[PDB]
Amino acid sequence: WNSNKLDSKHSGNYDYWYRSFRKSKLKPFERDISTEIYQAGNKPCKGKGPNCYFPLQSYGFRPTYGVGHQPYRVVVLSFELLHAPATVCGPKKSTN
Amino acid sequence: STIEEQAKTFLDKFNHEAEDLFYQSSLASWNYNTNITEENVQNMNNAGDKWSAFLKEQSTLAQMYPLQEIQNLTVKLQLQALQQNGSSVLSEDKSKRLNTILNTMSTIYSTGKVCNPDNPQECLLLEPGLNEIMANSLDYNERLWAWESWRSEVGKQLRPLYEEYVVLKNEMARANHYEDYGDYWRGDYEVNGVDGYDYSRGQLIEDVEHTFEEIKPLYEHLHAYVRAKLMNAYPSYISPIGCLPAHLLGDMWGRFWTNLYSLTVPFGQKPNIDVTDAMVDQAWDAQRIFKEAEKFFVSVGLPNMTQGFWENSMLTDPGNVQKAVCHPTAWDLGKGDFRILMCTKVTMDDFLTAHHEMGHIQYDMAYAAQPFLLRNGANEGFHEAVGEIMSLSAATPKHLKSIGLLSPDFQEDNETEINFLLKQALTIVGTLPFTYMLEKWRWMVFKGEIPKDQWMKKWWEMKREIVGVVEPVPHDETYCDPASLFHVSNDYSFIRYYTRTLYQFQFQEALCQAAKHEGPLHKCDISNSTEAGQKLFNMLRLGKSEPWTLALENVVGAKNMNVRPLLNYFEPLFTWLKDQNKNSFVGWSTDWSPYA
Ligand SMILES: *[C@@H]1O[C@H](CO)[C@@H](O[C@@H]2O[C@H](CO)[C@@H](O[C@@H]3O[C@H](CO)[C@@H](O)[C@H](O)[C@@H]3O)[C@H](O)[C@H]2NC(C)=O)[C@H](O)[C@H]1NC(C)=O
Ligand SMILES: *[C@@H]1O[C@H](CO)[C@@H](O[C@@H]2O[C@H](CO)[C@@H](O[C@@H]3O[C@H](CO)[C@@H](O)[C@H](O)[C@@H]3O)[C@H](O)[C@H]2NC(C)=O)[C@H](O)[C@H]1NC(C)=O
Ligand SMILES: *[C@@H]1O[C@H](CO)[C@@H](O[C@@H]2O[C@H](CO)[C@@H](O)[C@H](O)[C@H]2NC(C)=O)[C@H](O)[C@H]1NC(C)=O
Ligand SMILES: *[C@@H]1O[C@H](CO)[C@@H](O[C@@H]2O[C@H](CO)[C@@H](O)[C@H](O)[C@H]2NC(C)=O)[C@H](O)[C@H]1NC(C)=O
Ligand SMILES: *[C@@H]1O[C@H](CO)[C@@H](O)[C@H](O)[C@H]1NC(C)=O
Ligand SMILES: *[C@@H]1O[C@H](CO)[C@@H](O)[C@H](O)[C@H]1NC(C)=O
Ligand SMILES: [Zn+2]
Repeated sequence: WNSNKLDSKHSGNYDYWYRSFRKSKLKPFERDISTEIYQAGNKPCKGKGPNCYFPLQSYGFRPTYGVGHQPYRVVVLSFELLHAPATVCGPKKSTN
Repeated sequence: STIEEQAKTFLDKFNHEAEDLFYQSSLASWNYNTNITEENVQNMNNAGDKWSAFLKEQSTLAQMYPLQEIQNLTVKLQLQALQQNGSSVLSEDKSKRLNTILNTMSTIYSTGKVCNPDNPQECLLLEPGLNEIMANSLDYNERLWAWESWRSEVGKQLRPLYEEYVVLKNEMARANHYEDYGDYWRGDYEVNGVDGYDYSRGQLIEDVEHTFEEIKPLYEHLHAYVRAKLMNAYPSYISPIGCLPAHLLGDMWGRFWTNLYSLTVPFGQKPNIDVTDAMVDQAWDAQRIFKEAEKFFVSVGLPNMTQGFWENSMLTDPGNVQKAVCHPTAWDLGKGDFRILMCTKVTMDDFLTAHHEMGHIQYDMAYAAQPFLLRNGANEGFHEAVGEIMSLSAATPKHLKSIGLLSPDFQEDNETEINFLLKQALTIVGTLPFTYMLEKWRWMVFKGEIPKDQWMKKWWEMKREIVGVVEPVPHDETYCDPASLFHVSNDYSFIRYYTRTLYQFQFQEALCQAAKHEGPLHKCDISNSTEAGQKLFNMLRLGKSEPWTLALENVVGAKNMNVRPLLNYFEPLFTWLKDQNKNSFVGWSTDWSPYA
């Protein structure tokens, strides 16, 4: 759902980052928090500056962007119907 | 490591930085353009400084990858655009002198004013003064006086600066491994690479020459008709067989001949079409005009306007509370922000300008999916052409009659059509020789074929050979006539207009033929046609991702500039001109001069 009214600022809600670069692939349901500098060449990597990059880039939310740039909050409820124990609780409509 | 991957990563970083930087710059420019405040000027200067510094810094990091190792045909264009030395080829003193001379020329042209002789308290500025004299005065001596004066004070004071400007520009052009600065401008049309679609820089000159060699008879007949018609306003000042003097053309330089409609009208008894009265009787505002334009554009299958467009864009001037500059403009701020800025009043001209700018906006919205460096026109001519085809389609009597703005019994006759064709001709066909001549002179100067002491001897002969205009008074080497123009004093090309004029009629003919039109071209409407909408969209959405030849082939079907539609659009006008001037003198001679 759209969240313009609470996730934007005139100067910019520069509080959301996203991964852009990686010398590898991911696997399902993996979380990575690595902040190590990213290598692009053969040479040893020492901080930002030349080809070495920080593998985190930020968004630029502003209140007057178009629909394709405004934030949508996505909550992925991946309930796999196999929680066995405690699974099957039931709303159990009841009558008189 | 695989060099192409490293280049791709650099492009990925640049794309994400440039978007935000350019958005900030555009938003600051928009806010400054709406209002007027000194601190807004300061903010715009700071934002432009940041944008320029970011671009200059990001250019340096791109020089590590040589261009010769790339096999992708897509990242190659981006790298070629970024790898170009902007102004770093020159030395620091060279850049200082160049910026100094450019700003000096701009300021000198900006603040030009003229004082009437023997009246020290009576002075007029160029735009506030000489334009009104040239455009709405029937006098004779005053026009000659102003024409001599403005050139006399401007050219003699601007020639020496232009000499050094040319020298430094040529120095930079040779430094950037080009031939001359004319080659630098010609390079915009260059496409090298893919086989079957090569276009060398030198082919454009030959194409222009060959294409112009065909319309000359039509221009000859139209010029003969104009000279015949002018005998009623200037009985004792026009040569019977000579060329038309340049001081009686209704403009300071002679770019357009529009101001002659009321003097050369074929059948002046019946007035032209003006739909103002019905517009007033229904209490029309800007909202209705813009929603009508939206309905027309959606009629062919194109998308609508964005929800934010109706909210963030101003349509009428606020008044004395604020202070803006009234000039129609479609803004592409990026990231889904498109706005239109125009001061609107209920008149047909603004009703057409609305379509022009909305077509501009649709073209901007077409190629939003391409990378940042690729988001522009195929070349420097497609943009206004796509704008103007809609305007040509939307002002025909059939379209106005259908949409209910005109009487349902409105009988269209074959008497107004000649008037409409002449009105269109005097503003479209009468300007091509001027552009061609000016570009030819400029390229000859940049190449250097004309010695410094023999400029006028060729300049005034080219006028007689192309435009058919002869100077009214003798001139010496002190004068510098061409520098007086806006696009000559400022660094700007001029060959865009010829390409636009040729492209628009080709597009119109293709769309009309694919739209199942019956009859001559001048009575065509592109409405109600998905056949003509999908064809246009296949060119709109490409952007700069493909060579312009392929983009043209998806619409026209031919990969080269063509001239047949320009002559086709004027078939009945050509027939009438042939019929009318059977008993007159054809052609112009350089024998009569008013001073001798
Ligand atoms: C030149 O380089 C660009 C950039 O690497 C190449 O672009 C890539 O083109 C392929 C199709 O040929 C795209 O593949 C498809 O991507 C979608 C997801 O976007 C996926 O669902 C499809 O299964 C397929 O993999 C690819 O995304 C695209 N890459 C980028 C970054 O734009 C281009 O093909 C190269 N041109 C030539 C002539 O090789
Ligand atoms: C783009 O423009 C078109 C044309 O203006 C918009 O079409 C709109 O379509 C809806 C849905 O048909 C129309 O609403 C109503 O539909 C019912 C039938 O479901 C009908 O009985 C009503 O009489 C009415 O037509 C709506 O009026 C129509 N036009 C307008 C002015 O919205 C379309 O929604 C626009 N969409 C975009 C993406 O901008
Ligand atoms: C402008 O671009 C040229 C590209 O040719 C740069 O040329 C280089 O010149 C230096 C010094 O002569 C050489 O070390 C490089 O190998 C050249 N590069 C190439 C690709 O030929 C030139 O330096 C640039 N000027 C700037 C950026 O100020
Ligand atoms: C061109 O577009 C107009 C847009 O209105 C079409 O007009 C409608 O046509 C239908 C045909 O049955 C009429 O019932 C409507 O009343 C018309 N609406 C009007 C006149 O506003 C027109 O038909 C289209 N051209 C052709 C040849 O179909
Ligand atoms: C323009 O100026 C007016 C008055 O000075 C102000 O009310 C308005 O907010 C300004 N525009 C913007 C975009 O700030
Ligand atoms: C219209 O057509 C008739 C056909 O005879 C022709 O005589 C006339 O000159 C045409 N044009 C005008 C302006 O009436
Ligand atoms: Zn335009």
